[PDB]
Amino acid sequence: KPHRYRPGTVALREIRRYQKSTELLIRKLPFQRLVREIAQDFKTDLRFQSSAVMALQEASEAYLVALFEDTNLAAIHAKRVTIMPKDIQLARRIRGER
Amino acid sequence: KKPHRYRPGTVALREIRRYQKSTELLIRKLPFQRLVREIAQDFKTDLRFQSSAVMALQEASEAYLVALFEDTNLAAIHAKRVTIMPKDIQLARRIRGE
Amino acid sequence: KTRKESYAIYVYKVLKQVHPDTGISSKAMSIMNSFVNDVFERIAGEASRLAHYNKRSTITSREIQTAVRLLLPGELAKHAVSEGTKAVTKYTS
Amino acid sequence: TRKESYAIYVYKVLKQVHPDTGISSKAMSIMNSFVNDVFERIAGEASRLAHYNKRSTITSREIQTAVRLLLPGELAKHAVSEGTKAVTKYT
Amino acid sequence: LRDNIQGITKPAIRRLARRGGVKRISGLIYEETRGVLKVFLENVIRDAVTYTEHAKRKTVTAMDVVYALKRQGRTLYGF
Amino acid sequence: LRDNIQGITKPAIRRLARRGGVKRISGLIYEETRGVLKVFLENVIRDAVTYTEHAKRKTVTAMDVVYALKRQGRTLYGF
Amino acid sequence: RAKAKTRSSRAGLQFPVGRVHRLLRKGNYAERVGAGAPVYLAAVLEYLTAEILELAGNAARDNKKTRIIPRHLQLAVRNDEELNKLLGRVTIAQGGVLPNIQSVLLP
Amino acid sequence: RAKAKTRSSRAGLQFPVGRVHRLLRKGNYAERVGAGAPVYLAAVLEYLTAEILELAGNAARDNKKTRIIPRHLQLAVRNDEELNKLLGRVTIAQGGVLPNIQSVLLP
DNA sequence: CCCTGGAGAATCCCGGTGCCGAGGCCGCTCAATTGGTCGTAGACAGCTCTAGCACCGCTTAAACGCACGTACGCGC
Repeated sequence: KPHRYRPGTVALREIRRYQKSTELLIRKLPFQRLVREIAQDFKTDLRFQSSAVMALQEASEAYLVALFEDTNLAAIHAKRVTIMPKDIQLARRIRGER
Repeated sequence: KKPHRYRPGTVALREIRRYQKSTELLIRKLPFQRLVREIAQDFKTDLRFQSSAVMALQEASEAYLVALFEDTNLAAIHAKRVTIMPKDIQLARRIRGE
Repeated sequence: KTRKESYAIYVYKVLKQVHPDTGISSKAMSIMNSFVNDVFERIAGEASRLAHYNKRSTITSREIQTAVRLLLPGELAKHAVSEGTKAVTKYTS
Repeated sequence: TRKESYAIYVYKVLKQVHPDTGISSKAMSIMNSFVNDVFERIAGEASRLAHYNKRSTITSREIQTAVRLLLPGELAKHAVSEGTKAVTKYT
Repeated sequence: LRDNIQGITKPAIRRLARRGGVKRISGLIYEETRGVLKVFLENVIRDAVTYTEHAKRKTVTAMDVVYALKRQGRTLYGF
Repeated sequence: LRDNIQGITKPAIRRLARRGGVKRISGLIYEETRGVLKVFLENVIRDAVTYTEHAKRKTVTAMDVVYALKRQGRTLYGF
Repeated sequence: RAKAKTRSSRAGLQFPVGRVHRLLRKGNYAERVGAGAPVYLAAVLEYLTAEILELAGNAARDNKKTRIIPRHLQLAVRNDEELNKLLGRVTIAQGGVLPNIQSVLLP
Repeated sequence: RAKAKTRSSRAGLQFPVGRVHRLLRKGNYAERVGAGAPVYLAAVLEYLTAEILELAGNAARDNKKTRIIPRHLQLAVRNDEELNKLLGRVTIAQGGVLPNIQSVLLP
């Protein structure tokens, strides 16, 4: 029989692992090409340095991690453990973003 | 004979409408002014405040608390509730960064 | 007495040029003066920062143009650029 | 060309408290960015403070006022005491 | 001056929540709101104290209150 | 360059929430997370575009992104 | 010398160009201030003032009022989504907030 | 021309007083800059640098590391309460967040 | 238990007072305006050379998808 970890045990293990390790969670090129297509709407002949994409990626993830922390706290506030899109919308509204 | 006996909530909604379109300062002047003096007396004694200085503090504190209450109220419907809680404020301040 | 710098009258001429039938109270006048003053430091502070980042000593028309693009968002900016551009061309001519 | 940085000065500060620990280049860049970012906040607040009272100069009191305005809690008082001790030793 | 934190009365906190569109207000909200207002006032007035002390003035003006609110991203128009 | 919003894959969004302490992730979270990431990127990169345009440069530097994030109160250390 | 025509009329503007230039010089921003910078600054401030006042006048006409009151200015700022994001961190005295009610809060 | 002794040594400091004074002059902050203003600024910067490095070294010792890495700096800033509020609006690269889990998320 | 008629009370439209803050006028004076004059930041032209852009092997950890069930969102 398989070990069959209960739902939450591996999720907690990823929580412990990623909160002490500073490896970059989103991949470089899939995030890099997203910058190019976003900046293409503003400038067609535009270039980005390797550190320029690097600076954008860590800032975006730390904003997303901080948003996920506020999204998670809203779930326990709403008697839940699963994050919801309406929890995200509440997080942006309280922070004044949207 | 029978009293009118308005149910809870309806007059509160009426008070919401009568005060959202209103302009006058909800907090009384002297109780807020006396609170300013005792707070300032812990930082510096023999300190005075101008009448417009207390007026400027009063509107800013009301608008900050009203905006906090809107985030407090919007968290209640997010938590499937209509009554705000002390923990609802604590979630709002944490998400706002306070 | 002492002349205190304010935009009390200049907001009034703007109001009549877009709405010649309404007035404005002094409390709303001070808010508009505060609004004009607060935006003034934000653009000038952004323009001062923009010149400092490029190691440039003067603030030109492009400095304000970049400052209002950074601060004013979206369609509100593009009219401000359009109104700003038409002001410089009229001033130079 | 020559690039202005705070790499060496932080290193001497590091050995003055823990001579047994080093620093990395990525940590140095964050430390250089931290000191630079705080520099503009205090100088910017001091520039605003001088502008408010029509003051054409920035003194030690200008920096002192920006410290208690920015740094919260006991951190400001320790920074004020450290600056006061440095001012007395300098003057 | 003591026990002035009760100057912000329960209907006053109730009226403030009515401006924010709050349906119902719990009994423990008023104590928490008073503490939040006390913390917020303890930051703005202290910042205004340093602004007033920097000007060699003994009375806090409304202009220093504006600067105290502006530096924390809560700028107030109309003074 | 099209359909690059899907480059932020589902495990990549999953790893972000695990760093944030999220235990359970809904299936509609990834689409919402992509939207708020697109909105956040459409502000910072556009701000860096104006910084790069004003600097008489055709390549966006990390230094321009530093001021772009700083002006929105999101200053980044380490560039 | 010649006639002392103002720079606001030369640029077709109402806001004072010279006042903006003087505050830019005395505000400790840069060593020098360009010629077109106060003209650009005056146009941006004038358009922002005109857009707010026009929306405030529309709000004043909504509640059949002739005189602009600070409630009208607050209503004008928050209703416009461009002004709302620009003045998101801005407190307006004697303005209140938007009179809206949540959908589930209605009777 | 007497002996050239730096103002940092006169004030018992390691941060450069003259460099701080120079950036204040060309930073377009004020028309004049006092003598004690760079002394006070460098002393505050020295104390903030020393306090952050002190907590970073303590965090490095907790992780059995004798070199300061950006994770240690992030842990040092967020653990200390006044540093957390001061740098609340500050993003730190290669630092992550604190390894904390909510009570109800525990098994 | 749900649909509909009548009446209690807070709110909305309207006539009269007036008053006190807002609109308009007079100086006039100090800050905006005119002309000249240089030090000098800045736009422009040529060199370059160091880093980004585009394509290629590859391999391998990262990612899409399907089967299953039990913690959990949601209805009452």
